[PDB]
Amino acid sequence: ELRQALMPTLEALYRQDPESLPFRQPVDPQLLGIPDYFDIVKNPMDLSTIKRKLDTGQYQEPWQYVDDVWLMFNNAWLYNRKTSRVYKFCSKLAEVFEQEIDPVMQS
Ligand SMILES: CC(=O)N1CCc2[nH]nc(Nc3ccccc3)c2C1
Repeated sequence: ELRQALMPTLEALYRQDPESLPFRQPVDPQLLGIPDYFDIVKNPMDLSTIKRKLDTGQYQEPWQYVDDVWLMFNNAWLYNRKTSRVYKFCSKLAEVFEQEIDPVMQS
């Protein structure tokens, strides 16, 4: 529905390699060895969760989807250092999103 207008913006994020790679599944702190992650990031989000919410009709307005996208970005800028790989990958996704979402959010 509105799913149809938003889906391409989400595909644009997925298509970034390798920059989407830290963002494809939920952060798995046990596996990565980062036990402080849930102390810092109170509300985790990732592409796989946004894609499920999108497919199951959980975004009723466009701002709800944009909110989860930026929750994913803001979480990563918070947790990771400015000098870090994952922080820089997040910056690239945010550039790509700005480009894709703007004309969609006009139409
Ligand atoms: C998104 C985020 O804030 N993560 C916590 C730190 C971190 N370190 N490494 C990752 N995940 C990752 C990095 C490169 C490739 C695949 C997964 C992550 C995920």
